[PDB]
Amino acid sequence: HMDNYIRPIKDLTTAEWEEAVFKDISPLMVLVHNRYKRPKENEKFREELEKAIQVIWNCGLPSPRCVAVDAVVETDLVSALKVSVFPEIIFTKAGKILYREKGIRTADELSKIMAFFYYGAAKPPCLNGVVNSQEQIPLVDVSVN
Repeated sequence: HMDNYIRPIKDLTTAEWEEAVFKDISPLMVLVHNRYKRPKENEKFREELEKAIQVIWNCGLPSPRCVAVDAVVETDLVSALKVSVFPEIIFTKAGKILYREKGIRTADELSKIMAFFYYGAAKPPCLNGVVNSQEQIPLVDVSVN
């Protein structure tokens, strides 16, 4: 009721990464994409991810925060997450990692996943048989000369 619309996928940076989580306890998803690694899939992900956010809006709840980080540019961040597959949707909450989605997923199948770790929504089949693990979020050393 207080809110209905939510800012679309924004480009996050290491400089605003710490605050993106530490300062922003709210639910946010980190989409680590790579311009060199899987240049095509990179679009397939954002395509579904974007829609996934809209799907929730209809559900009647304020979707989480969507953010994408460049793996080719933000090498520090990536190294911190220890990600190997790209792109990658690391579902984080309260400055802590919950689950890491590695593979193409539909806006719906995704919405349920994130919503399951946020709004305790239903759990999809693709996720039902996945490997998840909780782990604090690595704080990257940022310098502001």
